[PDB]
Amino acid sequence: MREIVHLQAGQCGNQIGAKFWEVISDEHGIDPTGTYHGDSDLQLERINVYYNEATGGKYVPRAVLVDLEPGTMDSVRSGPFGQIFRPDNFVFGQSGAGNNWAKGHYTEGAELVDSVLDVVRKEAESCDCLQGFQLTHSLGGGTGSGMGTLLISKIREEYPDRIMNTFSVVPSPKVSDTVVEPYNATLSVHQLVENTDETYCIDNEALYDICFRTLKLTTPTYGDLNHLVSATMSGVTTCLRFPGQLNADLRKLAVNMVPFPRLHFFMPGFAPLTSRGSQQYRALTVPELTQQMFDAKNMMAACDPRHGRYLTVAAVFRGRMSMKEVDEQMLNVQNKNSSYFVEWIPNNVKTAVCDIPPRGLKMSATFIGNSTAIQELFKRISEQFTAMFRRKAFLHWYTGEGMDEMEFTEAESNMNDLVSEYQQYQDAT
Amino acid sequence: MREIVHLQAGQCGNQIGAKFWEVISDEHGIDPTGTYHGDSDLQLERINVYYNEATGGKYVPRAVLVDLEPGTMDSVRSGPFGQIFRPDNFVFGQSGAGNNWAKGHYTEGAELVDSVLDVVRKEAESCDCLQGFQLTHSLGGGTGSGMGTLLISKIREEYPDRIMNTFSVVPSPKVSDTVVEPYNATLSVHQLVENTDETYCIDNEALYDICFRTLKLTTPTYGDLNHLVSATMSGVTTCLRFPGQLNADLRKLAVNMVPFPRLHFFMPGFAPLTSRGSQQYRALTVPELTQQMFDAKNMMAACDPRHGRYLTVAAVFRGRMSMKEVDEQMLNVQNKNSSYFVEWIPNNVKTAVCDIPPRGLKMSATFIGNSTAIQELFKRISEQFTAMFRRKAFLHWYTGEGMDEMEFTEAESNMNDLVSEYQQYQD
Amino acid sequence: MRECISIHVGQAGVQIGNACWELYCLEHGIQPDGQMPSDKTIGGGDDSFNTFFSETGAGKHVPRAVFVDLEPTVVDEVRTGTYRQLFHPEQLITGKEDAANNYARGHYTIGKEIVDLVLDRIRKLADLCTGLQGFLIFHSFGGGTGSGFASLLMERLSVDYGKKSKLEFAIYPAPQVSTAVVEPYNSILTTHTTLEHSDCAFMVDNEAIYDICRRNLDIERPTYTNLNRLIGQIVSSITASLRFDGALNVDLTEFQTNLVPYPRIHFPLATYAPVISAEKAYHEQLSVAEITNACFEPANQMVKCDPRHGKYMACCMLYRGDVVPKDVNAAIATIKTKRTIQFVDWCPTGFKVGINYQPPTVVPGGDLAKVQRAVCMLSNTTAIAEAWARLDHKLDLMYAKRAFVHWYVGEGMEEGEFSEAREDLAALEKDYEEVGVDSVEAEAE
Amino acid sequence: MRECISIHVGQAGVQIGNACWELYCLEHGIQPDGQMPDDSFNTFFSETGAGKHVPRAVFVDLEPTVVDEVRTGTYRQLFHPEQLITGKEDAANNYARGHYTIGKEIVDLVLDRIRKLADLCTGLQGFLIFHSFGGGTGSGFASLLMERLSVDYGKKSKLEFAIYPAPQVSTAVVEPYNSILTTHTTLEHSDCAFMVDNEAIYDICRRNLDIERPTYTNLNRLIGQIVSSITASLRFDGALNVDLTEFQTNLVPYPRIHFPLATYAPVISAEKAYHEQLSVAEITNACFEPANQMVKCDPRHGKYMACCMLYRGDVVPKDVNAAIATIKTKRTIQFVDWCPTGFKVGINYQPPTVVPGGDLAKVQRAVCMLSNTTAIAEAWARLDHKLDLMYAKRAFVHWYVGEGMEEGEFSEAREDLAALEKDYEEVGV
Amino acid sequence: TPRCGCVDPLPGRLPFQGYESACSGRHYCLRGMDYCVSGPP
Amino acid sequence: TMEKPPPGEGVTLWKSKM
Amino acid sequence: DFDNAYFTLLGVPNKPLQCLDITETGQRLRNRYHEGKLAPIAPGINRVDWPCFTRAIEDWSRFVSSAGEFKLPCASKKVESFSGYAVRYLKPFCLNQNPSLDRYGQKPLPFDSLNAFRRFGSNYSRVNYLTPWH
Ligand SMILES: Nc1nc2c(ncn2[C@@H]2O[C@H](COP(=O)(O)OP(=O)(O)OP(=O)(O)O)[C@@H](O)[C@H]2O)c(=O)[nH]1
Ligand SMILES: Nc1nc2c(ncn2[C@@H]2O[C@H](COP(=O)(O)OP(=O)(O)OP(=O)(O)O)[C@@H](O)[C@H]2O)c(=O)[nH]1
Ligand SMILES: Nc1nc2c(ncn2[C@@H]2O[C@H](COP(=O)(O)OP(=O)(O)O)[C@@H](O)[C@H]2O)c(=O)[nH]1
Ligand SMILES: Nc1nc2c(ncn2[C@@H]2O[C@H](COP(=O)(O)OP(=O)(O)O)[C@@H](O)[C@H]2O)c(=O)[nH]1
Ligand SMILES: [Mg+2]
Ligand SMILES: [Mg+2]
Repeated sequence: MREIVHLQAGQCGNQIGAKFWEVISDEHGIDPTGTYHGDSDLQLERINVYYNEATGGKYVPRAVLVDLEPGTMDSVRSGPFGQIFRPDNFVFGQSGAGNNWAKGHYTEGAELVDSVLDVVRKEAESCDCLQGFQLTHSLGGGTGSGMGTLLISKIREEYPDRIMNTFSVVPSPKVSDTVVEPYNATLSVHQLVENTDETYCIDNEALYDICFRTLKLTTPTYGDLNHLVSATMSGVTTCLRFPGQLNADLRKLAVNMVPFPRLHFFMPGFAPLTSRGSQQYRALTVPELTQQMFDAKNMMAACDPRHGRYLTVAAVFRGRMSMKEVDEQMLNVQNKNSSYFVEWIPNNVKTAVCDIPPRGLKMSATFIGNSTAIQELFKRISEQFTAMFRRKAFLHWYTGEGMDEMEFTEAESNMNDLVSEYQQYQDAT
Repeated sequence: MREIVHLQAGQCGNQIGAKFWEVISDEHGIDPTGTYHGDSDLQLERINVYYNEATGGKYVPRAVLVDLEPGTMDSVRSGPFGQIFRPDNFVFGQSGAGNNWAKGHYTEGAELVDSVLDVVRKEAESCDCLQGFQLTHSLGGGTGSGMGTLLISKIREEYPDRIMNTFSVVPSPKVSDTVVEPYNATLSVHQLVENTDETYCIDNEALYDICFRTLKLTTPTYGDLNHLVSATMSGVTTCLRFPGQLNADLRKLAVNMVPFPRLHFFMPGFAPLTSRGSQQYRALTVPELTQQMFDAKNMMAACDPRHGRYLTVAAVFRGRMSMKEVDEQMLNVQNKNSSYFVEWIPNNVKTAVCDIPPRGLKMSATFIGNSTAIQELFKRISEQFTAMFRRKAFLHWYTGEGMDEMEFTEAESNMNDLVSEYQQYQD
Repeated sequence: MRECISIHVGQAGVQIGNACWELYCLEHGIQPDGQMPSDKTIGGGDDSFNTFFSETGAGKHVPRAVFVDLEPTVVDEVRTGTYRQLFHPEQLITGKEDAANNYARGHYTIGKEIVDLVLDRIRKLADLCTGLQGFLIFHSFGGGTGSGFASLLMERLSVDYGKKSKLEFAIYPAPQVSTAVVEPYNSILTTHTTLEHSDCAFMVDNEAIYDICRRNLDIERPTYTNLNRLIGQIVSSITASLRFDGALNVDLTEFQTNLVPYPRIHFPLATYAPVISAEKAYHEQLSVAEITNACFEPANQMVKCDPRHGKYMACCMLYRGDVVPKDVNAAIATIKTKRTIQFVDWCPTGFKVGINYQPPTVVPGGDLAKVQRAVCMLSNTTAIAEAWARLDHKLDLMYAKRAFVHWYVGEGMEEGEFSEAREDLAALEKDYEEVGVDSVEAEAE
Repeated sequence: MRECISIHVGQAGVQIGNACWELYCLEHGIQPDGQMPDDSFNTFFSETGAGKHVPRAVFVDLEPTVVDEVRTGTYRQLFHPEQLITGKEDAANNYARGHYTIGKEIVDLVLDRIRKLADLCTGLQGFLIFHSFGGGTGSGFASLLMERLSVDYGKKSKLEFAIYPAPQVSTAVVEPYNSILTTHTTLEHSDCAFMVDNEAIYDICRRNLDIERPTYTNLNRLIGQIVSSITASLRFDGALNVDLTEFQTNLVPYPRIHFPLATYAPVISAEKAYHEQLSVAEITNACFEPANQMVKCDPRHGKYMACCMLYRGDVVPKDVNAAIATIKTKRTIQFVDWCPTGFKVGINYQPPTVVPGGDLAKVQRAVCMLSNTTAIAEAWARLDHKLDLMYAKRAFVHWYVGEGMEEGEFSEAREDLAALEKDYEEVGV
Repeated sequence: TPRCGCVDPLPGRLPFQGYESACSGRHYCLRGMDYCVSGPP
Repeated sequence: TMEKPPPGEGVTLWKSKM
Repeated sequence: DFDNAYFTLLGVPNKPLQCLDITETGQRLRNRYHEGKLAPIAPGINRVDWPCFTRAIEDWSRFVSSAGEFKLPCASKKVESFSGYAVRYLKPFCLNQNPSLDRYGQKPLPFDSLNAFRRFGSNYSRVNYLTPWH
């Protein structure tokens, strides 16, 4: 058994993880009371990956819920799927971070890490063979950014050999929600390159772009974006839960994708996305799935890969299919636009196949791709940071907590080193 | 067979022993009249550990009830289970000690220690084989902290080679109940160090934390706290009265958990404590009992194990379990937390497993832990004592009964020496 | 004519006997009342029960056992259990207070007042026997009455009954798993009795039977009962030649003749060959070569030692069931070829075989499958020293700062017992390595 | 007394051995539950005195998802419950993992079960190891398993059926490292190594068989038929019997050169076999056709140095001689100068059995051709190019050094394969 | 039908011509002043 | 050891030109 | 599996010997209970709780194991089927136990309210800079 301990963090983390646990309980046939009612026997033998064993045949999710205010905790607890979670796993505080990275990381958030650590060690020592962890948060907040990073940099040195995934939501360039968010984004990106193994960059307006042109969704609330994130959140760990012709866990997608220990930022994607009006006017085949995966309008980060070079491309397929019209199509896409793949790796493609599709879909596929076009997100976050820091716009909300003012300078320096390192590995012959 | 003469002195001792005898009578199947209305044969096979065979086909407890003022005996006699105790065992005076150690040890306890020793000499010599004595009292009060230690000092002369236990309620860190409590605590620890084979220290806000966080009790009375202390009190002797795969009496735990003759201050615990709404979210299973056994939010003393090194740990289990799971859990907990156990003892866990669980429970366990983190409680009491004694704060209420100040000096010297000797095994 | 008196001391001895005597009452046609409904036996000669059972004046069978314990919480289970009428009421001795994991108490204080009654019962049991082969003592090392009172019992038995043979099936402290803290003291102090007043001492690790039960059988989370069934099967296999008919019968004296090279070396190793569940016996057969090769594996051993690092000095193979001597000869000729099983130089043969025609008997609700064949290797190896090496370290660690000695010296024991017992175990270590060195030259250049 | 222990390591090994043992059970009298509904089964199956036949195989894999399907489905009754060895985690596409860190604590159980299988063996001819180069446990644990099998048993012949990485298609990125590092160890601990390629079987299934869209099962059935033809002469009588030790004397000229090919000649569908005569002259020409080989290397670029032909069915030696002469007289096929004979023949009377639901036809003629050429050197040259292209910037070495391995291993294996690479040039000239 | 029937071992064997001994299979046929002893082929 | 195989018996490390 | 019309003897169906699969005991997540059923009464032994186990069930379990699993011999067959009288006692208003009870209880509280009596997990303490408890 290879079980994942799920770590929600903040408002973004909780709103994503509620929907994620909904789709996981949908796939395994778990009712909100916590029992099993699936129509097949293939949904139970690998339920220990996400579900712990309680009394009476009750399956409790492997989640700890972290927040710095009780506003979102009480909402997710009173939701339709809020009664599966363990009552003790709700750990929250009284005073919030207030969209401050420093409050979430140093002063207010440091009060709470010693209880989330208690719940995490409570939950990880019950594991027989623990595979790794999983964190959901946002980089533009105060307790998703600060407290989440403190959790990342505090559970890594206790368990120094596991696989750590973060489904971070980095700030959008165009649409904005928080004035002070370049500070939090820079100060969390500087720390996200030392204590992570896989990081999935997701932009809100990229999901809006998907909903507005691919899905043709007209009034997409946050639930639809949560489903878009969570479908590929469950499309990566799918080979542990179901058999397949070619299995790949998190680590098999880690060794095969990151070439160097400081290049672990990918752009996710989901293949069979169509409107409700185009439900029946589509043949769900592999040439219709890989063509949409590599389309520039499909990635959930607002960085066009045509501006860069694909370092490595991973693809996890779901549903009953063979292995000719997978590999021939991936060869064709490697040979057609060969200018976008690095020449110093001859085969840039990793492929896994599972034969248990999501319900209501014949076939599905999840894209994970490491590209050096991610430098245009970092450099533009840095430009908006340095348009703010040189006039000391909001530094008194950060300096007044004991944080030394040099920390912004070294965070900016490390961000620039990341951008330059991505730049050298692009034109390298 | 193996007989325990239960003694209790003071309001704390009486109000804990009331719930203790209620729990024992529920477990052995004794109705409030005194007879047997149980439904098993194992409940009568070793009933003479706590009870006496008498007229009526009924069993009376071996309880010696001692107080300097009968104010709180009125409440236990009016309770549901107040008619079982023999009227001759109630020993009482006319005036209370007033939270004074000197009145409970020299002036008012001296006139009452004759009748109590007569009662315990009768109850101890109506035994085929007396195992040892049992005292419940408090270290903050006046008749508990004086009268109980006078009883121990008078009983250990008559019965030296026997086992004495003390389930004392030791003073609480944050909020006290008696102003002059550090004086009583120091003067009673000075006697319990040289006088007691096994001491159990129970803090009141440790139990408040248990009832508020673990059990989620909004309105807990003192009945729940006494219920918890009674539950960990009956679990120590549960192998004397019921069979099992591996049995351990009081003497086996005395041999295993006491390395040197001055380290016998243990931290009790009770394993299957679960809130009402969290009952169906967790299972009763040996790892999920031994995890809560070693948790810092389950100790009944207000000092976590992380402050020091675990010296020896007991674990008395009840129920239908496998021995391999138990003996692999106690090895795993020693292997993981290798820095908090003493390296010079290869095995720091003594394990016993009983047969019959408590009513309504699958499994139960009773943590008994000898740790070097209890020395920080004695340091706290000692420094509060020095703050009080530097300016002779309440000392005229003690010298007025004819006490010398060298008693206070020597009672703090013994505490300081025990603190320094517990610190010897920290490395 | 071939009697054997079993002595069960301590909690471990009594609970081992509670399975051993159920096995004995099932191998012969004995109901728990004590009746023999049919006098004819399917493999014996109408007196095969005389090794363990004796007749009374009312057509009843009574075991030749004495159950001793210093506390009655486990003997009263025998007095109230299913076999309450099988045992003589006097045959189950009990005490008042146990030794409470103290060797000193059971050896000097509590054991002195009960040893006379136990010796009286042993004398009255051995009065009836006219062909007493020897004794079988069942105790454990990590206890007060299994280690202290058993020592006093053996000390008096040796001076009372002379050079009569005796065997102990002791329980040894495991390397990692323990149920007591003061256990190494008791396990060290009892080495002198099992070295001096013994003829063939058996050491059994609870942990090794835990790996055998979890791996070979499909039983996860076993208890002490599943552990005791295997020990019962082993003691049944070591005595099956004194009861039943076979091709090559071997008594308990040929045992010590072909197994014990020197009087201070009497610590062989036990393993039972076809310990499989009924699930896994459906696929594989149980040929003699299969259950001879499986006996030599380190995982199948019943202590936590590795026999590859040591060298065998002697070996005794006891066969049961569908066994013809041709198959035993073929299996032995097979296992002499391989490099792994390396024998000592002064034992060119190094094998003693014994064949009985009775398959082992299963118990209701048992763990082991019903089989056609069974082997019980009983061999001494120099690889048994790695248990004494693990025990000496724990005793030295405890005694170096004089931890628990106050519970011992004040109970009548002179404190110099620990140093002398440690020196005895060191001398044993040196003696066991002296008989393993090859008497050859280490080539040249 | 002619027994052959099979070892299947990895997902490729298990998914090949499933089809292999289905064919083995159909070919003999063995029911799927191990019963009987005449001593040919003793090579592959063992005997119990109750009517139960147990296979002489071990299914070893580190991930549990592949072997758990075997002990659940149809043939769950046939195998011993212990013979399916399973770990907790996998090697995660890392030779270093499965060779130094995870494969070390599993190899004792596999060695013990191999010893217990060999205790049932009195006439042990040799071993059959199935694995793949591109994986982690198929490259790391297979190398360690053979590496300690050589010290366990000595000069006993161990035959390899390895899935070589394809030139054009690939399922991984890090596979040149594994394929470099395992051939440094499968040189001194492998008497023979029959190589297969996935895309060549894809082209064979597309063209010769009617099956477009072929899964991995159709790939494994052909390997099962070939490996039945390899050991067919042990179990059934023939005009000219061949042994396992009769292969390497006539197929392996030098101990460095033990990488021959395999070719099943009458690969044909049921509809197409109804129109085609499949005589000896028509199917001997299909063996030497470069489009019908199962490795993507063209023998026209190289020269044959040996040829082993094993026929099945009602083949007279008349047509065998008269067709080998026809193969000789045409000059598209050429031989080396230092072999003037270049042929080894074998004839078994027993025709190849048909699996129901498979895409093969009922045939009275079949020949499995084994031949090593100098045209396999281009595969080593291409894999060499990929390694020294990826090893220049040290593209994935941190995933190997941290799991129990050095820097100099790649270098010394690489110059070892330089010696292997141009050891072929001194032979073909 | 799946359940055919448990036949008792008594009938359907005895009315033959000869003795058909059990320990050593021998078939004694005794006509009038003639004998032909057979055995297992 | 230099660049091409010199006279003298030794291992032919062909990439190192040694 | 103990129900078969063709193996009815004296009015009770029995399970034949040819229908027993040897792999069923190593199937933890195939033969398992999903939901079960609650009762709106006090705990105890009663007539409406289905898997209610008295002291007469363990004696029956020990008896059946010592009775050789209730063999049924036949003519020209030593053992043919398994008697259905040994599995009768494992064969069967009431509410569901799995619906959560925490939804009708008090709300979860923040961590500092829970730390009202003894303080756990404070950054300015000794134990925060020591090795934690695993
Ligand atoms: N294999 C096995 N070992 C047992 C069993 N019962 C007890 N033991 C072992 O015996 C030790 C317990 O101490 P004992 O020697 O039995 O105690 P005792 O003989 O009753 O001596 P006292 O307790 O002092 O009266 C443990 O370490 C166990 O390993 C049993 O039923 N089976
Ligand atoms: N011919 C054939 N090849 C297969 C089959 N299954 C997997 N493969 C090959 O296996 C490769 C994938 O790696 P695996 O062999 O599955 O890896 P593994 O042996 O499971 O070891 P890990 O990498 O640690 O999981 C692919 O490149 C395929 O070429 C199969 O059924 N038939
Ligand atoms: N993309 C996406 N963003 C969300 C969601 N919920 C909140 N956010 C974003 O989170 C950012 C601020 O995060 P915030 O709520 O302050 O995190 P906090 O520190 O935990 O409070 C805003 O830019 C929101 O757009 C969601 O469901 N999807
Ligand atoms: N924890 C706990 N403490 C008690 C209880 N009853 C009394 N006490 C303690 O008793 C002390 C007060 O002194 P008390 O025993 O009543 O005076 P005395 O009767 O003259 O000895 C305080 O320290 C209280 O903590 C009880 O039921 N539980
Ligand atoms: Mg005992
Ligand atoms: Mg794999």
